[PDB]
Amino acid sequence: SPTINFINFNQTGTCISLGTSKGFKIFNCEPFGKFYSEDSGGYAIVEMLFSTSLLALVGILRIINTKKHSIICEVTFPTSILSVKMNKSRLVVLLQEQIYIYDINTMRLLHTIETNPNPRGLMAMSPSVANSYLVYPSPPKKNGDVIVFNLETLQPTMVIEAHKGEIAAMAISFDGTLMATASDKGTIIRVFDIETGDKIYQFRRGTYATRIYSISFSEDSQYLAVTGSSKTVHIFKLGSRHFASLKLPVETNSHVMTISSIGSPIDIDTSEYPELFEEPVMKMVPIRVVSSDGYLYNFVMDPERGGDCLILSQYSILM
Amino acid sequence: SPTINFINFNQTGTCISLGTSKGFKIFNCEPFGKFYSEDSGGYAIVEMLFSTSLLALVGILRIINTKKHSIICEVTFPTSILSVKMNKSRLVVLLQEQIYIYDINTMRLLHTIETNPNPRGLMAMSPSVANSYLVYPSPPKIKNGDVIVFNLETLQPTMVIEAHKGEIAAMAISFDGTLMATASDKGTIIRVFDIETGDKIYQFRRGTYATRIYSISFSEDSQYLAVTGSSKTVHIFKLGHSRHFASLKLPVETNSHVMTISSIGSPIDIDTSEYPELHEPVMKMVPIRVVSSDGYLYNFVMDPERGGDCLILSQYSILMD
Amino acid sequence: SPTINFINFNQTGTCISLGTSKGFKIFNCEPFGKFYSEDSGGYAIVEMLFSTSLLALVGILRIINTKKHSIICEVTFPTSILSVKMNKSRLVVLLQEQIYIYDINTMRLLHTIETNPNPRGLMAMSPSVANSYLVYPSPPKVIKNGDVIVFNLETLQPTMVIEAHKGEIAAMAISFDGTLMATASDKGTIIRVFDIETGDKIYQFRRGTYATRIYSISFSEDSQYLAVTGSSKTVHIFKLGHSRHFASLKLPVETNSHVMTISSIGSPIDIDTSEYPELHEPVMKMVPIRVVSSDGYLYNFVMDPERGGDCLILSQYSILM
Amino acid sequence: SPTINFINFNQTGTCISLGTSKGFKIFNCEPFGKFYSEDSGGYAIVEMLFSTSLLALVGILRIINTKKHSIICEVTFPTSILSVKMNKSRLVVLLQEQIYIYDINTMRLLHTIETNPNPRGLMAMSPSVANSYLVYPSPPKKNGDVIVFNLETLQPTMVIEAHKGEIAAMAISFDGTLMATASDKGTIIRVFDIETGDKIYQFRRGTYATRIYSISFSEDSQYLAVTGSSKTVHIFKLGSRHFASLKLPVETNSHVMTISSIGSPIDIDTSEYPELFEEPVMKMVPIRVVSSDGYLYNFVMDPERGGDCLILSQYSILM
Repeated sequence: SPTINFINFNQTGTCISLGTSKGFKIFNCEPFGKFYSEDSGGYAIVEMLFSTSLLALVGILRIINTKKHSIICEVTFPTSILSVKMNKSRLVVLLQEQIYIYDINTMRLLHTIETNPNPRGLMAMSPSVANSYLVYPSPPKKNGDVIVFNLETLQPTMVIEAHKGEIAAMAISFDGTLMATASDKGTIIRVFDIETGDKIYQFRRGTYATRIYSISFSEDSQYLAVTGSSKTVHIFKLGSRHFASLKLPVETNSHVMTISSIGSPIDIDTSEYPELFEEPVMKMVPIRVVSSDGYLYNFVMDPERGGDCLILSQYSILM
Repeated sequence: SPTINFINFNQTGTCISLGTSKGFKIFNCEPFGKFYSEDSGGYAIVEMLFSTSLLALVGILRIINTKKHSIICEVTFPTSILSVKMNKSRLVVLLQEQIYIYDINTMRLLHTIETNPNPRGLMAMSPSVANSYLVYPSPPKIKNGDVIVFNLETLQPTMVIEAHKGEIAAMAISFDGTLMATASDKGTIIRVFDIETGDKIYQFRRGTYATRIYSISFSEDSQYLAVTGSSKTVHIFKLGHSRHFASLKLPVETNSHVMTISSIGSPIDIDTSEYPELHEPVMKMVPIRVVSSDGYLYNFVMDPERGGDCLILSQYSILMD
Repeated sequence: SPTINFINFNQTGTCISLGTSKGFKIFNCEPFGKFYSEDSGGYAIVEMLFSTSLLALVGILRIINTKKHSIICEVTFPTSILSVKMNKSRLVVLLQEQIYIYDINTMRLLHTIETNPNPRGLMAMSPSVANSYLVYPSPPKVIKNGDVIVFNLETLQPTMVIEAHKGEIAAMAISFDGTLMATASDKGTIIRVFDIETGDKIYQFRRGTYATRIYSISFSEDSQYLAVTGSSKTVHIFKLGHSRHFASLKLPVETNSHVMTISSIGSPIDIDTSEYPELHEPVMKMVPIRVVSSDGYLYNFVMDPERGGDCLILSQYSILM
Repeated sequence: SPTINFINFNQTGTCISLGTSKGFKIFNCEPFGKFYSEDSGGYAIVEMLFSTSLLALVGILRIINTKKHSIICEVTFPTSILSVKMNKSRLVVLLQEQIYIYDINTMRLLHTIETNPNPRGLMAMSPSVANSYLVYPSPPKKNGDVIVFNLETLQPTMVIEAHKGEIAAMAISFDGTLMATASDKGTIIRVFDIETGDKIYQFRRGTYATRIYSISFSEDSQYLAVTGSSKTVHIFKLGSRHFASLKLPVETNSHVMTISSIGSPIDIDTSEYPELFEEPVMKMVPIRVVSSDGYLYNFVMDPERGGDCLILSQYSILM
């Protein structure tokens, strides 16, 4: 079982992108299966578009098409690549102190932003081309300043004073309307309107010092998912206190990094699961949590009650 | 330590077959020892009969007699072999969409079944010639968990079992060919059907959340049924008649990403003086042997009355020695 | 992931110093962060004062101010340095057979002590100027092997000789105010704490069940608890509010057993029981414990001062990442 | 902590030779301390004489002197070296199908024995020059036949039908008078007299299938210790049922191979250990068990009561 180096969903949360020290793999979420794999070598970042057989490979930057098994182009950077995100219009590569913006169609360079250092490789992109924005932190060389950069016209739009301390995680909704950020102490969540900059929502989490790792919106932006180092995942409703919580089984490895993504509500069959969770079918919002130890976890929450969420399944990546 | 690709007991559970990336090995169970080995190359499938020095080897089909060190015959197929099972009467080869049946004696081809694709290479075959039966899944081209009961003696299907709503994940047949147990890909419900009539006899619930199942195996006396899954835990269901009767927990050090196959042996006498079971000097303990894909063997004991969590006595290594 | 050769807290326990084979790093504890780092070379001793941007760096002795990025001084020694400690008044450098004491401000040499060889580089420094004491072991030169010398840094004259243990001393620790001293023999079975001004042994603790090595000892800020870590991969807490260890810290099973582990005890803080099912008032004070190991991980625990017992683990970071 | 590859006592049981994937180490037993170490490379076989600064090095054969830091000689063999043993007069190298015998002084080759294949690299050699005997199994090409070879005159002396099954472990006492064997069943231990060949003692062990790994004689030959895969070590008295037993603590790793060596009886201080085992001092026979995980253990047995033995210390090798 080779060690993995990168794990991430796609822009819709219906796939798993995973790259090991020996190769990379592409999974699925509801009809679980191994769509693709190559045992080429160590891969540090494997990012995928909205399916469409498009991938970006970063060695432990190359763009490949898995259907045609060809290589579109290769680009080098003076420093190590820290993060890559994509939408249907723009390609952005983030480095230690520079942000590169590319046209996803032509591959031509469009603009380069000189930013203050980002050791954590933090950026967030709106995946919809209707409101194509880019947000990145602006530390002073006034700590949690986030630069709302408009990729459509290649000009910044406004600067938001998000938090007094360092920003830990940022995410943009699917429609590109809202932005959410979390401070380095990981106790307060702030959600901003990217158009005006007003603070709309504030959430409490992490009663003790548990750092926040990842934040993700649902497809309809109804729910917000935050994963930290406490092996517990909180759910906040964008309709204060958390709405629902996820408790991973204790037997799991604790030396893991966990991300999450919330999908559209689906129907689950009671007869399939006799012991737990026992109306043949109920509407339950699916939550998918993948950890670096190589396991995909599926949880479901009742849209009215909330509370601690059951685990329907636990599948094994890398096998 | 070479990577191993295949582990299977014999049809009686008294031997161990195994295949590495460099060759294959054959062990024994009660007087543990390495009967045979061969450093040829990558072996994917190593199947053995009831001892008798007959082997089937599939590289990563050739049948070899190990006592004579000779080759009986070699059979080629258009596609890769996914499973091979034997009894003392018939030889069965499964491809992803085709099933081949051979006579073990004369080795002439007897039948061929064109089946819907089986990417998992699932099968269950009765090892006794008195009740020689073959069962394989029949997915459509909700009618997903249909299993075809095929009689090997006359080479004709007998009945169609509407086993499960979803795809079948694992299937096994008792030693006498009387019963069959299947499980869906969710691994939450274990069902047992009588192959003679087709009526469902037993239905067991396994675990709480849906997790993958690796293999199912009956006892030699058909008293208990063993299931192994991704939970790093092995459950035992008592068929003397729901919830599992007794469960097997591997040591916490064991890697969780390991394939595990198990087998249940006949009850034998153990000394309670040496082992503080927590007392008569000796009581009959049912032995269970569990081998993992990392290369270790585990010996447990089960109390037919008490059941519960089973104590572990010893542990070996199958790689090296 | 480069190998790390040295980890220690500051004299207050709110910071982290660390030395790799490629450089050194400085962290923080409550609002966790990386204050400083340089990829200069191999570092074996990285000791810091009470913040104040003052460091002692020994290659695999140089005093560097991290805020100014300048060099206060550079001093050489005939042999390799084994330990360095500071308070806001004095600086101590220990070689295998010699002890050098420097004034922290003027940096001129004040005293030199010729001691019997200490290959283990063991000392203990009181961080308060009111009770500035240094203690070092004095074994006979080749039963009375565990003799330790209580040395006063203020007047540069020894005060008394303590017959600590029968065997060689393995670890020493002085409380924040310089009132108490704790010692550990090479067998690690008995922990003894002495009152430095009077010399009487106040408390005696039994550690574990069998003899095993001890890595380090450290007091709490308020001298309420004493923390010892040993090769059994278990950390014990002894309550000095007054035998058997009061509370025990069990690291996760997946952790390597061959890890140097140092710990520290912080002041009690308010934690929300709604988030953490301790097993209930919304908030209760729980003493936080930070345990950093040589593999490069930090572990946060909480102890209930009344209940004590086995401690729950809240979170785990990863130093060097 | 680099993985170790080889553990062995010296011919007297007062020293520890250990080989890592990075180098080799030489420990001591009663004043436990690190005598020597070298970070040269992987070593698979490290054998030491009765102190005397003599070592045998086999790569993962070189004879080196640790005090002079020089090499005595280097000899190669057609096949991989399986085992090496020494006394004060002879040097023995065993391959799969051959046994090489050397004069430890002149380094000249003396004799070569053609044997049936021994994949386990099994032997037993008498450490005393007065009765210098060598034994090695002789399987057919009648399974447990062992050839008693006289190293003094370089001629075999007698053949004993030890066991009906394959031989698993052999050991010879310090004075070279007695011999011990164990079959692959691990249930029967038989002790032979080399002079005559008669079966002297027979001991019962291993009620279930636990293979026997190593057998060792005490210095006075009063006790015989056998170690298996069951995490338990039994003690037999050469004055049926085992005399005493060693139970390692449960928290230890189970993927361990333990060897043992019983030393001369010594006195222990009861005051040093208040928490366990509570006369100021009493005579107790020390037993040393080192495992492949890197831990050394010291047990003590009361020569009259026997029974389960207490554990005094657990020191961490390799650290």
